[PDB]
Amino acid sequence: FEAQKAKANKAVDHFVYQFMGECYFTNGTQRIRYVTRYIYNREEYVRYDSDVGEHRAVTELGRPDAEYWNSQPEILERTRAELDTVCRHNYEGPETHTSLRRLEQPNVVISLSRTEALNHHNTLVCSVTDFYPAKIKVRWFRNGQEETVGVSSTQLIRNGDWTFQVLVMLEMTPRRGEVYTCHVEHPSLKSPITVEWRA
Amino acid sequence: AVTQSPRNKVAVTGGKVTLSCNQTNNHNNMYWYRQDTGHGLRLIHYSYGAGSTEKGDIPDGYKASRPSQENFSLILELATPSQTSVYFCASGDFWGDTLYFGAGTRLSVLEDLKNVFPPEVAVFEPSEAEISHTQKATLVCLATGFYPDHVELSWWVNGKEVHSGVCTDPQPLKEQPALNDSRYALSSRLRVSATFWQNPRNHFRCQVQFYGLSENDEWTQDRAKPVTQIVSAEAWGR
Amino acid sequence: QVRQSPQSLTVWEGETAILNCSYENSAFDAFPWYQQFPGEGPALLIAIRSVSDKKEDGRFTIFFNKREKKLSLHITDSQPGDSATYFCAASKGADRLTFGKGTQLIIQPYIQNPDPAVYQLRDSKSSDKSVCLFTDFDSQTNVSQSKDSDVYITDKCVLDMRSMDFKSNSAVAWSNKSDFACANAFNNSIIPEDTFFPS
Amino acid sequence: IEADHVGTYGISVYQSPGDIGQYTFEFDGDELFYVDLDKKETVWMLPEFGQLASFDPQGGLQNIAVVKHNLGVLTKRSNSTPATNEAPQATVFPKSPVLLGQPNTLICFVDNIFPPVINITWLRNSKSVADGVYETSFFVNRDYSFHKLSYLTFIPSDDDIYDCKVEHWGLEEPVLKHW
Repeated sequence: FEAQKAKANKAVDHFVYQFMGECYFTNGTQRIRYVTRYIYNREEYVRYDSDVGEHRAVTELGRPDAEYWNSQPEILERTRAELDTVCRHNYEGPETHTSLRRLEQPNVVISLSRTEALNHHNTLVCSVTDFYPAKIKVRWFRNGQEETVGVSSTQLIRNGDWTFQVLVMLEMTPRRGEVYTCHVEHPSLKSPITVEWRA
Repeated sequence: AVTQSPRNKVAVTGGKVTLSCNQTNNHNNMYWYRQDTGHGLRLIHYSYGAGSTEKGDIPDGYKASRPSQENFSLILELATPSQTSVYFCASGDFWGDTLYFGAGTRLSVLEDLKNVFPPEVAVFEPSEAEISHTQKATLVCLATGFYPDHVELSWWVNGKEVHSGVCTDPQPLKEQPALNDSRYALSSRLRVSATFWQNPRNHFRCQVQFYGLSENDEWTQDRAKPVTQIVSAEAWGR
Repeated sequence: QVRQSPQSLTVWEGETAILNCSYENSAFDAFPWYQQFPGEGPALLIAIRSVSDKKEDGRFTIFFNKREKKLSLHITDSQPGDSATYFCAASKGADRLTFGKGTQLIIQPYIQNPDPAVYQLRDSKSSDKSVCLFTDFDSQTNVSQSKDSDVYITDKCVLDMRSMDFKSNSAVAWSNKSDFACANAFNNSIIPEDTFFPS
Repeated sequence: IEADHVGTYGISVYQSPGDIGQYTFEFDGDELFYVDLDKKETVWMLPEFGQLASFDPQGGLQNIAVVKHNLGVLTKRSNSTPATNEAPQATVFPKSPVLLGQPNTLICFVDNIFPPVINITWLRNSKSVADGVYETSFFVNRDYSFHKLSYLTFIPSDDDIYDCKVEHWGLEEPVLKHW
């Protein structure tokens, strides 16, 4: 499946320029919104927005381009069609068969932060790692009851390589007998994950 | 506008040929094609702006160069026979629906250069029979024994170029079709009324433009150096 | 790869010329046709995007067919000056074009008053040298090359004496044998028996 | 701004002086690929995506030309207003949980990069380590600054204190983030 790109229009007659086309999908492709943005030194000066239907100046720099691009039917029609030829095409194709089908499973390991001593305070970490995609539920239990006091998780940590990571700490005191279980739920899992640590 | 130079070149093998293209349209992209019977229009190199080039489908043998938005050159470092062709420049806008082509450059890359001959031209006078049966009078021009096939044949009546009543052969023919260096012949018709052919104040001239050796090439040979020249033949009304 | 057929095509004046084209890559979406007259560069003529099944400009229309990946240029009521070479290109997401091999098109004039005849012309300068002229035949009758060397025959060719409503085909044959004559010069080709042989 | 998925096709970036360019595709935060402007091929971050999808790199190379033009035009049109340099911020963290003697990967997340010219290097006990360094490309932020991650593969031990050296015009002296 081949991917198409948004086509930068040509400007009319250290410094940083950036141009991007962005595709905003809601409920698959039942709602698609399309924005292209032209940025010069962290300031966006023109913009196509499919809700609006035509390039509009965001700043004073942007009037020349917007008024002209809108005047050429070959230019304007090219940009409007990018909602179908870039956004919808891509999602129905490339994305549907790659990222949208990606399911990488959580690696769940429990750890005690300081050597065990019954009737003494320690902290248990449940490292949940190498997963995709991001929607993940991670809860702690002592003996079957959800423990919410003394629990702290990291925010979702984006690894940068199409995997995510989250670390959930529990504060506790191991009594003799008790069972602590990390309870993980993730779309790549048939049934949830429970990992136990016998005190 | 898109203007190529040269429009016609004759080079020897191992020789350096540089075709260049200029461009008045402020177009950003430029392209270089070649035309050949049996292959069509084949993209050699191309470019999106000064200082950048991109390989086309048949970039082997050719080196491109775009030193300017306006100008895009195609460089043939070691010219080989298989590069004998018609070369086309084009230009267009970023993502452009439309290409704008130049006129073309006929390039012959030869093996020996001694194979070059200018055309011999004759003009054959209307038969009396054609005249007294159709009231029309047909003149025939023969351009013969020339090589390469770089000619432009045009008719001139009393010193003004004509196109009405003129028909020239689509392409030249090989006199000895068994040779790959074979010399060519081409022919053309100009038809007028007998009322006009009988009037002896009227002259009819057949002109052939021949693009041949550069005026500064090495010619060590017996016959006169076969340069670019106008060869004509004339007929007087009777 | 883009493929057109036939390599060369011959149609009577006034008939509709159909020029076929078809393409491999289904990712293509833009299909401009270029028209090349002899001695000139090709020039955009008419074009279609793949969201559409038909584009009609003047006497030229393109019929498109995405499912069969086949493409078609119709020229109605063809005129003699429509004769040229016609290229089919294809574009994908507005990147560079890929042209086909090109189709040659010749438009044969209808012949009101066909009066085939073979005339012999002497040279203006050196009376010793001679040429035969087959002229005034019907565009239907086909002229073949000589079945030998030392005898040359050209292809048919239409001259328009526009000062009168007068069109005409004609071919030239000449030699250098001393035993070459006009009566058998076109005995190789097809010749209407009402052909006039003067002298 | 509000959706389920956000694909950003055709992000192009161009800078002056020096003529620097980056062309990439992202989806839901992650880089699908970048076009190598020198080797003129599409480099997919996940190989297994490349075997199932593709992208004509000329699409990138053309876009970069357009931008290069637009930057040039826009520089003049604003009386050459230059970029305010920002101070960037490093964050080191392991990719896996640390187990002594088992090979892992250290990740340096560098954010608020602007302009996207940045030297990011790794120290181990204050000496240059480059064992299996992979740098990602500049990712875009909603405020048009950039982030970028380095990677260092290492074997964890006790006798190793790792640093993350980051150099940039917005920093008087180079900032080190310890781990």
